[PDB]
Amino acid sequence: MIQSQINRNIRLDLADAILLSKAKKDLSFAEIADGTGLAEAFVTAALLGQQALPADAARLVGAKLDLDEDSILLLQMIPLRGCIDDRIPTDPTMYRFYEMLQVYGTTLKALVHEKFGDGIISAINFKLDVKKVADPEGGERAVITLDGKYLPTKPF
Amino acid sequence: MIQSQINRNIRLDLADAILLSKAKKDLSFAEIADGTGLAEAFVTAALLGQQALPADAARLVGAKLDLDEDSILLLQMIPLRGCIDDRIPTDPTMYRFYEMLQVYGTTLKALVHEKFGDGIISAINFKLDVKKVADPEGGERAVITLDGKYLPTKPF
Amino acid sequence: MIQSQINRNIRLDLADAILLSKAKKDLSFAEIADGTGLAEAFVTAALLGQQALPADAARLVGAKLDLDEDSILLLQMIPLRGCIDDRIPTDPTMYRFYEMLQVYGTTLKALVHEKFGDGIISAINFKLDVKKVADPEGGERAVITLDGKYLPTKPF
Amino acid sequence: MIQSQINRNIRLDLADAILLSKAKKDLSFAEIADGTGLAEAFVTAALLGQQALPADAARLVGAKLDLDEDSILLLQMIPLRGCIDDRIPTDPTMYRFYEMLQVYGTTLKALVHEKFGDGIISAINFKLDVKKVADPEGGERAVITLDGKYLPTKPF
Amino acid sequence: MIQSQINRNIRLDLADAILLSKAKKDLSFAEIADGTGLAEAFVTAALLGQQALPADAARLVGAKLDLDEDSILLLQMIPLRGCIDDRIPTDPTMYRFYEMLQVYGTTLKALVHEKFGDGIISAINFKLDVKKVADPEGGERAVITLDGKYLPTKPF
Amino acid sequence: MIQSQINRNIRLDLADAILLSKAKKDLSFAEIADGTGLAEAFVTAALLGQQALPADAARLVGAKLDLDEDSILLLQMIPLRGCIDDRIPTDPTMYRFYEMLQVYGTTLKALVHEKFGDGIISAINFKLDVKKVADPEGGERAVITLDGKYLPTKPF
Amino acid sequence: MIQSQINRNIRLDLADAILLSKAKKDLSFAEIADGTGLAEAFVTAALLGQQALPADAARLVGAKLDLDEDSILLLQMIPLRGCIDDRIPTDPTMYRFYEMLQVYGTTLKALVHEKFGDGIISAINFKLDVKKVADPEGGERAVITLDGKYLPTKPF
Amino acid sequence: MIQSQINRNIRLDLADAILLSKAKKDLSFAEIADGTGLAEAFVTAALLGQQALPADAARLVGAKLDLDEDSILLLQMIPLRGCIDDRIPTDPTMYRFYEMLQVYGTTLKALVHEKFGDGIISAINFKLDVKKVADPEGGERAVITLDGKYLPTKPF
Amino acid sequence: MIQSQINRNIRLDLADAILLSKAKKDLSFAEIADGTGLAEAFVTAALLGQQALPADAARLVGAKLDLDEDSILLLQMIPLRGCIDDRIPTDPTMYRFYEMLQVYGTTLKALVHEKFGDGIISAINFKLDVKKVADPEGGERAVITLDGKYLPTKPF
Amino acid sequence: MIQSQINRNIRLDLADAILLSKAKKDLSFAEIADGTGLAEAFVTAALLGQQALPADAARLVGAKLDLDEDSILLLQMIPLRGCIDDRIPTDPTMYRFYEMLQVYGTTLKALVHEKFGDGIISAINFKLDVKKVADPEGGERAVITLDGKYLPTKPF
Ligand SMILES: [Cl-]
Ligand SMILES: [Cl-]
Ligand SMILES: [Cl-]
Ligand SMILES: [Cl-]
Ligand SMILES: [Cl-]
Ligand SMILES: [Cl-]
Ligand SMILES: [Cl-]
Ligand SMILES: [Cl-]
Ligand SMILES: [Cl-]
Ligand SMILES: [Cl-]
Repeated sequence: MIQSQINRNIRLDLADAILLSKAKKDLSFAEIADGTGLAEAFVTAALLGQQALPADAARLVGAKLDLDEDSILLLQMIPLRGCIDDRIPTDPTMYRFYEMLQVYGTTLKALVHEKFGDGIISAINFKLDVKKVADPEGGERAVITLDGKYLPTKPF
Repeated sequence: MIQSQINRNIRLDLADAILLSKAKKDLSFAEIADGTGLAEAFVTAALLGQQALPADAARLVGAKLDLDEDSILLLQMIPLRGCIDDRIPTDPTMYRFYEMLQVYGTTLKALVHEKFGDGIISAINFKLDVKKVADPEGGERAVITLDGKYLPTKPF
Repeated sequence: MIQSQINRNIRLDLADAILLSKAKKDLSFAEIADGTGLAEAFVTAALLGQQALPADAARLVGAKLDLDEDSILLLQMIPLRGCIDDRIPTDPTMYRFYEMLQVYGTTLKALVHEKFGDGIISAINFKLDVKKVADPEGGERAVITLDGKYLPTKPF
Repeated sequence: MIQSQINRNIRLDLADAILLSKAKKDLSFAEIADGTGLAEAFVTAALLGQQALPADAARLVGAKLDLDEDSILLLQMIPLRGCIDDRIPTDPTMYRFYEMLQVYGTTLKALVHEKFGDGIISAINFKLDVKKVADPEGGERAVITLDGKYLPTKPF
Repeated sequence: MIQSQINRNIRLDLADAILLSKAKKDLSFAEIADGTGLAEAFVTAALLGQQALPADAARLVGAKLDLDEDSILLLQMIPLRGCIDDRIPTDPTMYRFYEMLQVYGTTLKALVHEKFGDGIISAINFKLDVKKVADPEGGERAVITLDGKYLPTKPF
Repeated sequence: MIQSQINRNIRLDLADAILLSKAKKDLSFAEIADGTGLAEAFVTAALLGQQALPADAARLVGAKLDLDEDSILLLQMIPLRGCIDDRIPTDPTMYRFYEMLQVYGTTLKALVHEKFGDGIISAINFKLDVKKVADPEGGERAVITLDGKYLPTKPF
Repeated sequence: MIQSQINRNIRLDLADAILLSKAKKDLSFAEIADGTGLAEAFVTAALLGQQALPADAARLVGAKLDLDEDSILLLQMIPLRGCIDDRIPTDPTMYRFYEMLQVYGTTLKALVHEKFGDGIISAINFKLDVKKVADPEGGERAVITLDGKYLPTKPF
Repeated sequence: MIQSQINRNIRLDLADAILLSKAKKDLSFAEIADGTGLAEAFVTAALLGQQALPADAARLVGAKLDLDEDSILLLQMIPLRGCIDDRIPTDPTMYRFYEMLQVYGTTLKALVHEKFGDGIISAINFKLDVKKVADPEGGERAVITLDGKYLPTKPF
Repeated sequence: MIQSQINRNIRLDLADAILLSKAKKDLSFAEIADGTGLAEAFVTAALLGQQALPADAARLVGAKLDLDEDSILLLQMIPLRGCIDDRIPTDPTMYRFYEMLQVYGTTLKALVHEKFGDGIISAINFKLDVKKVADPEGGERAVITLDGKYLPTKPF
Repeated sequence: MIQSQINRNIRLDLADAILLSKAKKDLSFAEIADGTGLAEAFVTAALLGQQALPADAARLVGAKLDLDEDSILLLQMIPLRGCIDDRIPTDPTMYRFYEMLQVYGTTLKALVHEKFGDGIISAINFKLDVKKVADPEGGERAVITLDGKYLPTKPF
């Protein structure tokens, strides 16, 4: 039977415990996800409180991080999502994604409406991934791909 | 000489006027950007007050929308950026991008640090684009690509 | 070509003018929507700045309300949605719906997860209606039906 | 003698303990409410800190979840209601109900005044329920019924 | 047909015009409400944007204040209520009533639940009045009576 | 010597302990205040952290609730007042008193200035009480009396 | 008959026009108050929207500043007080008195309770003045004296 | 070597421990500060987390209150100042000082600029004291003296 | 006689008018400040509403921007300072200086107390400047120098 | 493998423990950074939770502060940055840097665009230092140098 949380602090506290175990073992997110059959972004988001693992994955990652049974159970609960402490991020890495919305949010709305129509690009029928690509001018770039279904607003 | 603004309401009120003129002419953002040499996302963001157009582009779009000389001049001023009325969007279309940040912000941080290092993905050396494609299960998806330079945080 | 707005106050000022015209004519929202083919909640929401009308419906309601051509065109533009002035309503009628969320929001989350699974009930593939019924104990009751598609959250 | 609470954290802490017991026992909210004579939405809201259980229901659910005597007494206290952590939900499932108010809140106002008159639809002489319905286009929909008494505002 | 507003600034702008007319004419609220059949607190609240007047009272107050026909019409519309500019009052007179809630709000909750039960004292089925009483230690006291219907919360 | 607090959470923690003791003993606030010579609204407010009890009343209530000597001392300290968690109540019972201010707060200002003059009705030279009265139409009403000294604002 | 305001912006806009006129005439607050019989702090506060002037003073300062009849009338209304734009001042000169409260607020509470007892120092039966004194180490000091009645909180 | 703090909660927790000790010993702030050669407002503010005591004063108060060595050391640390829990006080005693700013803040600004010039009255080169004196009309008044250095703002 | 403002919108509206004049004339801030005898950062801040100009500088810049006589007088008024629209900047250029304080604010505090002692680095006995320096790894850097007097906090 | 945090409180609690260790040892920040090869501002920021230390510097500062292994490991984790408790500082020393932004933030924007172009000065390719110098008028000054790379915003 599905089980769900109503207070994010329980899963976020567990995420802090998971990160200390991870660092003591000198593990990467890529190696924790490897073998689960699940994408690294999904498994990472679950460890950080924002997705629920299926039971087999929760046991797999639980063994790798030496978690106890209550923590393996908690990773399978549907979370009360929301990773930002107080609405706007303070951390510079996270903030730049907020700034992208402050600069391009109205452009994203306008172009979605022109290409698709009235309605939204979903954050639920949705996936994202992060890739590193060489910059031809030197250094490295991240290409982050947001891929969401269009859901139309029609008249009723 | 470069010229800059300190109150966003001047360019946002210009954007409202632009959009009325666009609608009376039954124009698209794609056709407005046609012939400028510049990407639709960048041009549209300038119309909506979030970027500056080079003089030639400003004249080109200004002839298409029948703008007066002060409006063409304002399009070339560096803006006081920030398109969200009050920190969190109310509009559903814009809000889903904010929800992507509430659900995957910490994951984006974690995977950026693992793949690149300490530091940021820039929102300045940065480009974005929106493509429409079919969904293999039916309907349509948006693939939005955020492409920013990695800038490292190093000890000093 | 679809056209969209980025500042809610244009459509909200139109809504105030619509209301004054409506009052001078002693019109009801039911009679305004009559003839359009569209549900009274959807037409009323467009008048109040939260939906877009198709052209024929815009022209029809525009004739009933004596609207000018710029107003008719504005009702066809996709709005920057968000009807609450500052996040939490002050008006008692609207505030009771917010209070329903404060009392039952976590119960709605828990029972949506038990009945459907992880994911959301959509606010976009969605219809609402308000029906007046008799209260068998005396008086009248509103039965407000929120009818949204279940969109699952699945691992990837 | 009726007893009441003044700080929500006592019952919300109890709610987190209840959810952990429920998960360990792999119980559903439907099974917890069975035998009580009360609707699942009501009993679930009480477990989550937003309603008071009558003594016999408190003892029933208490035995199912192996709660101690103080927890069984706290479920009978009238709560300090308010389930949303900080005014606007961050959780997607909960946020969509908030977005329904941002899009349709003024329309609910307008139609309540047209159909009933000045006043409110109560959140106190009130009930809700959640039903699952097949969608004809594929998938499932939730039909969430809000059913409140009209209470008039009259001159004095 | 009943008519309702969705932005409070229309009626609050009206209230400022009413106050200027009232001051130029050197009228009291008591004299304005005289002849309407309605309590001074209700008529005053309507002038200040927070209640609707029946048409005969709107016409009577409109004559006294030399209002125009659109303003007499606006006074009959059901308002978007909420008189405090930004949630907590700044004005000392208004603030003391907010302070009474900061000091005694939990006591009011507790004594309402003990004397009546679970539920609320209504702000809709509700009257208030302000009376001036001599203080036996010297000076004057205000006795403000809040008189609301008890509406119970019961299981379903 | 008089002693005063600066962190509300000490007294609010004590309040929660008091309410648990009170519920275990099945006591009423009227019976706790019986024998103190003090009004039930004042005594209840002290229990809930918003007033100080004189030492004899603190020992009297402490006997009835079986409080330890540290708790009886704490009830005599002058509190850091403010019972609302975060400015606006979430609880429906408390909220309706806030809604009375949002509806009538400008009316109370205007009528206090008309009846008394510039200045305020005190919240310190002040008493409140709650009475239950039958409603002639059926049911029960609360009559809450707010009785405050008028303090004038004069030029100097 | 006393007249009062509900929107501070009318008197704050008046204040801006008063200050322009004062600057064009190169007047000081001291000379505007000289001759009224009223303290400079009280007259200045009225000009700035935070007190009401008696009619003779309003005519005197209105002649000095060349105000029109509507402005002289507005100066006599009881204001909706609160001079800070958005709760915390941005201006450095004002902010330092807020910082006094952040550093010493609990000390003021503690010393008021020690010296006087439970209750408050009034902001209504209250005067302030500002004096310039030489600093013996060099330069100048402002001695600002806040002089308020103690009003006791007593049990009832 | 001077030592500083970055989290106010350490010293505010000390303050709560100090006030419990003080109350158990039935001590006054006047007596705590006696012998220290420092003003009672300065010593009190250090106890409550808002100033640092020189080492001899720390030792001497620590003796009176029986503090442990981590607490006598902590009193000498430079605090992270800010005594108001959440920007605006809820306690009535503290709030009246905030209300003095809401009423007279712009008057204080205007009179400081006229009497001294552009710049500030310092909150750092600053002393405050509270005196109790009789009111000539009966009762008692607080005379609170804010004495700060003028620091000019001049061009560069 | 010195003159001061109390609402920032008068000077910020002026700044917008100055900026439009500047752009029409294609002037730089360096050239506007030329001839004034004042630093470019000071003069620019005055044009943007955050400092006052002496009369000869105001007349000089006024002639270069073709300002009217009331504008030239406004530039001499002491401003109600505070350039950030709503506490945290949205503009990326401005936000990076805020992010410096989120990352280094507690380090600034720590190192100021270490090197100087308890007290502050002034923002009034203060100057800043911006210099462009080549980066040896390519490109350019800004060296922004904040230079403030240390003002100690001493016991009294 | 690089490791990162997502909740600032883990490193901020570590900072508080580091500060108590430092105070017991009578250590300076300059002494703690000595021998690390890293600037005191960077090492002090790491101790306070806002930067990561390389492993050899972590071990070195850990030896000086008697830190346990988990604490040395936590200092090497990439932090969730953000040192201000709630957006605007309360502490006077911190606040003056914020005030520098409220007074000069728009001037910094204007001058960066004039000297460099559209774009930002980086807070990531960035160094800061604090230097104490004599004030030639008497006393001491801090010279705080902010040195960041200019990153241009160009059309795409
Ligand atoms: Cl979605
Ligand atoms: Cl960036
Ligand atoms: Cl949705
Ligand atoms: Cl209700
Ligand atoms: Cl109600
Ligand atoms: Cl009072
Ligand atoms: Cl008062
Ligand atoms: Cl200062
Ligand atoms: Cl300063
Ligand atoms: Cl940056």
